[PDB]
Amino acid sequence: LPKAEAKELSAFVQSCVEYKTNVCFTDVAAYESNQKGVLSSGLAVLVGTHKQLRDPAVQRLPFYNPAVAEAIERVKEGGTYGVLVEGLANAAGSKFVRVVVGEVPTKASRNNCPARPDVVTALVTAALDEVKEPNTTVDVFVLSNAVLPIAAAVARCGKHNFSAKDGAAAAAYNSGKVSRLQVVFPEPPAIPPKDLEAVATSTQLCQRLVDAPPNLLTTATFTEIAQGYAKALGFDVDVICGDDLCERGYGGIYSVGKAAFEAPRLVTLLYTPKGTPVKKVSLVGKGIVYDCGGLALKPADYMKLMKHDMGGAAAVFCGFLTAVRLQQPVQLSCTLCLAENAIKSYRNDDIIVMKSGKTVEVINTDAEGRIVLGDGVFHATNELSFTPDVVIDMATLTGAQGIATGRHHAGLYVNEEGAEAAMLRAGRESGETCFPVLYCPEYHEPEFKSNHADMTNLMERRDNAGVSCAGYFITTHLSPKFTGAHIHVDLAYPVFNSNGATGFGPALLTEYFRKL
Amino acid sequence: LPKAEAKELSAFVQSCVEYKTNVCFTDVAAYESNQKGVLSSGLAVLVGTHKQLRDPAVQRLPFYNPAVAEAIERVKEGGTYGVLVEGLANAAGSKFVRVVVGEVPTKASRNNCPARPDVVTALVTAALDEVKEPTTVDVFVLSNAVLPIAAAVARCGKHNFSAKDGAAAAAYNSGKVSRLQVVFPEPPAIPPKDLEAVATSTQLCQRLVDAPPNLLTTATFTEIAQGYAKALGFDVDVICGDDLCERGYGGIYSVGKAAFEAPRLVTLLYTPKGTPVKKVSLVGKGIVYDCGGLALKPADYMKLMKHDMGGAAAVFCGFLTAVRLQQPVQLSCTLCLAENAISYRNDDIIVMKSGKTVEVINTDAEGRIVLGDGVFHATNELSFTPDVVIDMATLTGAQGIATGRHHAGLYVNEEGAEAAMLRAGRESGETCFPVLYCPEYHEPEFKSNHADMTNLMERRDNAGVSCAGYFITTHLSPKFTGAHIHVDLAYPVFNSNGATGFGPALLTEYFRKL
Amino acid sequence: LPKAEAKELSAFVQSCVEYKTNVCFTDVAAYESNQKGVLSSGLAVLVGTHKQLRDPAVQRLPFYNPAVAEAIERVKEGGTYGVLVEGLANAAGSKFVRVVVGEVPTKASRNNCPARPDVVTALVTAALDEVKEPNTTVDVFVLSNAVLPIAAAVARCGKHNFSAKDGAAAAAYNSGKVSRLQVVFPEPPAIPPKDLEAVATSTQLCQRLVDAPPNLLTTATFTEIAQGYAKALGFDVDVICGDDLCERGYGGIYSVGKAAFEAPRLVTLLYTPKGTPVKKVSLVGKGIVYDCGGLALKPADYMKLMKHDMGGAAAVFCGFLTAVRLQQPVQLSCTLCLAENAKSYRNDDIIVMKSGKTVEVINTDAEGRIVLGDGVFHATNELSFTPDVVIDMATLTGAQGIATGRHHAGLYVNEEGAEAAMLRAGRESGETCFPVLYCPEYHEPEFKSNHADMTNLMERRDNAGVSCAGYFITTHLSPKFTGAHIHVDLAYPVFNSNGATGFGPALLTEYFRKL
Amino acid sequence: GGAAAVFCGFLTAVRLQQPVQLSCTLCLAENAIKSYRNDDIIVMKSGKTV
Ligand SMILES: [Mn+2]
Ligand SMILES: [Mn+2]
Ligand SMILES: [Mn+2]
Ligand SMILES: [Mn+2]
Ligand SMILES: [Mn+2]
Ligand code: NA
Ligand code: NA
Repeated sequence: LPKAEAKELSAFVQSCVEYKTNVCFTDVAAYESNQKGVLSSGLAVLVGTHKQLRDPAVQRLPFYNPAVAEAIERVKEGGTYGVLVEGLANAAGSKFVRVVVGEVPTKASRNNCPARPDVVTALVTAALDEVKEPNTTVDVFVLSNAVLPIAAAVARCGKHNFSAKDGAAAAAYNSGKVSRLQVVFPEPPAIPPKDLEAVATSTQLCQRLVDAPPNLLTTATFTEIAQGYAKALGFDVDVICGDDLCERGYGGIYSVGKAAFEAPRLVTLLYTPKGTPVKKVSLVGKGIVYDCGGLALKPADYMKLMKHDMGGAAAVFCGFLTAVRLQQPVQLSCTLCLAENAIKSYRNDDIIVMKSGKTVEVINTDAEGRIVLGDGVFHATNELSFTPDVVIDMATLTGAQGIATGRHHAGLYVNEEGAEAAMLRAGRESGETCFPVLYCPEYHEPEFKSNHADMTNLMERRDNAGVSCAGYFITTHLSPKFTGAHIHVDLAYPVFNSNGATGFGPALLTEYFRKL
Repeated sequence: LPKAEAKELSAFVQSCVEYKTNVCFTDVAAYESNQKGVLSSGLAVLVGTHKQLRDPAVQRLPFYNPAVAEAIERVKEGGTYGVLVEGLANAAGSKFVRVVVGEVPTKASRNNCPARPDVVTALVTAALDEVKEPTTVDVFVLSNAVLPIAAAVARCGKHNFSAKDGAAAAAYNSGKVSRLQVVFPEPPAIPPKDLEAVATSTQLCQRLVDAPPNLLTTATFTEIAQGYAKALGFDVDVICGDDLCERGYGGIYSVGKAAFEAPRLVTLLYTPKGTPVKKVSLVGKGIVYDCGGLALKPADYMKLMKHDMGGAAAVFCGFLTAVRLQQPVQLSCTLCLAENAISYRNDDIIVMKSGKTVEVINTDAEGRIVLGDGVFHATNELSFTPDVVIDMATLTGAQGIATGRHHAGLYVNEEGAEAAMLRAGRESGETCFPVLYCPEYHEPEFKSNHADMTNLMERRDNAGVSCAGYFITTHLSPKFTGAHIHVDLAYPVFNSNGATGFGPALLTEYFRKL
Repeated sequence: LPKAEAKELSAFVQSCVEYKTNVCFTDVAAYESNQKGVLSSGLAVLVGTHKQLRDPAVQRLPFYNPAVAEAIERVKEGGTYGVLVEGLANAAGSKFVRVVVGEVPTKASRNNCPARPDVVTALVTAALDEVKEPNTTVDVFVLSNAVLPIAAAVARCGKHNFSAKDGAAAAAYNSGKVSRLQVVFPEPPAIPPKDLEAVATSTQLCQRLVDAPPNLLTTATFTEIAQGYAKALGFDVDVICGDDLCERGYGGIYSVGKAAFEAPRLVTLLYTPKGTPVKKVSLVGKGIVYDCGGLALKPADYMKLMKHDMGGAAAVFCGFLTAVRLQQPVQLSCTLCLAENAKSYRNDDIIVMKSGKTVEVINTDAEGRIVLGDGVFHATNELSFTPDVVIDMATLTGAQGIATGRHHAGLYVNEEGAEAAMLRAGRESGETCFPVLYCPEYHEPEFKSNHADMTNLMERRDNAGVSCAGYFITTHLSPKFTGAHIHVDLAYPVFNSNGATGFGPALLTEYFRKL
Repeated sequence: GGAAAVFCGFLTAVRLQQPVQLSCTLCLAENAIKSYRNDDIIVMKSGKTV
């Protein structure tokens, strides 16, 4: 590459490797003792349910006055209402302090998170529009004690840490428009503040990785980022790259990424805790650049979904980091299936020899993301120093996921009922919600029928459980060594919203591991 | 209107009202006692799993010989293998007796019926190709799952509805359909007469859905409903034409006001003897020439339009089975019947019976509009208030993408009622799978500038099956606070050979466990 | 026609005929002397530019305090910033009064209104979201003196008077969510408050007509509404209806509307002022129900645009009403081309237009310009006078949005003088326009037909789409007519995300004022 | 085009008095008014169903 590009990519790698969260955590009493009632800046936020906002505990808060009381009355459900308070002592020394009240709904269905962190994100995002200075800290008083989903929700909200606006490209694409946020819980949090910072950091790193454009986050830079963390946090990293993938039988990931300027890479990270592990889990993530397609939606729609194609790789990677930082008692592998699908007719009707030994007929070159997951899955369940009890693969795979489970619920295709319930619980507890997709291999297998290969890479009929079939394809490349629960997570839509990446995935994994 | 057309419709109405099944049920012991070794015809079918076929009880069957044993060893999983038995005694007097062996798979997921009735149907269909004189064919099933097998055999082979080879003159009744005698290993847990009733309702549903829209119209459906009401002795209420407008049913009225035949809200009522175990209301979509959406291409919806009566046919035949078996459930069945015929009505704001207003941003999606009126009717205008409201419809193309060709999508507000219906699907073979229930996220998709709601979700890729179901739930009566079960059966209602008769058996099995 | 629908339609007709604006107008000095520092309710709005908000006069306003001064400092350009004032006197008896400051940008191009009423509407729309009770009066303090565009802008904003939400259907689709608005100018207004009320009423009446669905605003009901205003305001009405259109030679409008349940109608309204008219002007409006189509956009796009296809007829109708109410010195006719169109049917038909020229119908979707052909000939050949200017307004093409955008109506006009006049009317009224290419030499060949005088649609869509649609209409002008013809394509400016904008009437009003 | 060609060919045979016994059947109908009559089964004059 040119010297200017190489310098830029190195700077971007460093910004991801050294990324630290803007969010910190505390509780009302500690805040009272540490900050002596003085607000951090000229902006404060109060978020809670209709009931919680009227609790007497609110009246004892430092910023409370009759004006704030009226704001609580005038605010709409799922909306904000801002009021000024003159002569309220703050660190910035502002003559006024803006207090914004946000009402969270209590309505929540049996498939959602009761604390409704989706609305908490929206409320705080709206409130941060009234931020004055870029160097200030905003106190976010939350009236809920669900520390994990709120930690993720606040990490998710506001201006994104990734930005190319207003000369931020000269500062390694670190946004200067992000405000520091201090979340203040009522009670001391059940999960320690430092652990919550780690969760918040992973949500925002995941967001950065998915927001980053494909000319910054490439197969090479992602690999370098993974290697950077391995050195810093002290975990093992293994990289099977380029022609070595072909030599060693990884025909799927090789075939998909062989046309690119940068070689395809199967990067596997290993974490083994001190003492006896509670479970042995393997993570596999789809991280294919310029790769998004299918038959369920129009071609123009898949170009919009291509924007967030690293969502799977980012989710498993950041979930892995949190496990290492929290020192969770789980033996963990994380395999990043990284390739750049460069240069429609090319590779069409190719027959590839997968690492599993099974042959795949490429009937559609747009659907070359489940192929790399096939190699990733076999590698995890066959080629590692341990055999996992559970395999979790995450990928922004199908447009059918949106039609099936929607914008907020990732699709779960899983072989065992118990594993499904566990992950569903983790979604409701974390706020990164999921919903099951049809598991029935008898009806999925015939859709991949091939005249000359063992299978095709795409279902014949699009209207026959679209999410499920993509999941099934991946399961056919599981190793016979594996006898445990396979969880396929299709997160094509939950990985983003109108403002960009959401950092969906890592907190779901963190909560899943806590209950193992 | 013409005499020739009017006479044809009357003959078709009689064929559906007087429909009798071609299937009967018995067991191996009762079979040997009544027939004493003589087979009913020159064709016999043996269907079972790999283990079941090698059971010692198989070699003690009338038709068994060394050739049949070789069939059991040569047959492939999910395939058939035929052999002749020379000089075998049979009532038809055939020189040979063809024995077709079919192997059923044992593999079945936690969302599928363990007996795999889908393959049973496929096996028996392939075996009936070698029929000589379309004669009663003996089908020996090695499974004891009587209810799903009853439905499985009822839907297999040649369909009773036909317009081939001069069948139009004989009220579209097929002469190619062979009689079938299913022989279970042991005496069935459900009476043979009850199994026959389930088979009949499956085939009547098949007949109604197979029937083209120029035979099964809004008028002929109601006449068929009135026929069974007179025969079986149950009440029937019909709100027809402009009476729907005056009485506030703007949804179903607006949809069918353009048609030659008027729209009809046909409510049937069945109350059993004594205390009913539950009060259940059925609501079915029966709109003629009405199929559309945004998830699939326009050409795809034209193919799905052929089976638009599936929702109405499913609830109607399930109601009939409950009356014939005398199931202890207070039952109502509202048929939302209309013909969407003749840009028209685009951006119309109609006042629904619930009082809520609907902006028609898409005229193709008007199936959920009539269901809204039917749902409010069942939950507000009946003499009783139901505990469970079940609506069934061939509603969305998104259903196929979500749950597939074999599983009806379930959008239901209570977890208990969902698990019940899912169990009913696995027990009966007419399988289902749940679709996301989350009204918080479905409501914003129907936002409207001038009306209370639109009739179609703004974004196509945000739980399409769920949203279409949510719309219907907004028109539930405030009086109702029980379980609502929306069943999207757009795809399971048909296959390559036509209608499946999906729905009735699922309801029956659901009613049996209440 | 069932009795339920008949009663519904009659109730809707009355609601349009008897419509009264929620807005009234006054000024600071008059407001003080009549209300004495007691606000009308618990919400007040302050809308002005950065400079205007920092004018010394702002400190002297009744609601001003250091919290409001801070709101002026923190608010963003084009945004709002709300603050509570405790114990401020107000007639609603609210313990706190909410003051919402909104900043209007000064940036305005040579083709836009300097007052930026587009933002004013948005600011006041945002401010009204924080309303507690709907049955109150909100004081709206504007720091601008451009009274006409502000009047139209404020009439435009907030909840629409038409609604079918929450039982509004039982009250003739009159919204119960609309708040009364008292606009308070700095100086006494150059245009009388009652005249501004009339302009506001027309904007909102136009909004109601376009918002109204096609099952309520039909060809019969619009006609009944026009008749109702004729009786009340005292102007003449002529209605050529049904088979009479065919017999009298109006083959265009007849062919388009003959298939429908309700018959097509050519409604013409005449207004003659007292004394010498400054100009004789004829208005023509497209009001075709279920009719929207073309080749420039996808079929799905035209279905969305179809919701506002009464915008042309509504614009001219309400522009006519304002002329009658303000008694503007302009002899005025207003021809409403009304019909219901309800793809293969009538394709390749050759219809004999009222002008005598034959039209081949190559595309059945584009028959809005056909009804305008008859309307334009009627106005220029069949009336008791001969107009000096002919103005036709229609939501005609999707190309209009591609050409001139969502905020500027496309102008196709033969004389540069009448073009410049209408452009000035747009910039002054705020209902902006922009010229589309006038060049008949290059538009004529696109309508070449084998057997008719012309086709109804251009052969090549990428050859000035807005212009060619306008050219088609000019071919059916009477040979008697030798004046200026102004074709206004307002396909997009007639609506926004919230619904109808009521675009059109205020442009006509301001156009007449400078004749 | 089809009905016109057959009709005008007939007229030429009648005017020229060509030595061919000729019948001319014009299948005339106005197709109004896409979903309408979709999946209908019709009994043709031949007795076969379509
Ligand atoms: Mn969203
Ligand atoms: Mn969004
Ligand atoms: Mn199938
Ligand atoms: Mn099939
Ligand atoms: Mn806009
Ligand atoms: Na300050
Ligand atoms: Na009761």
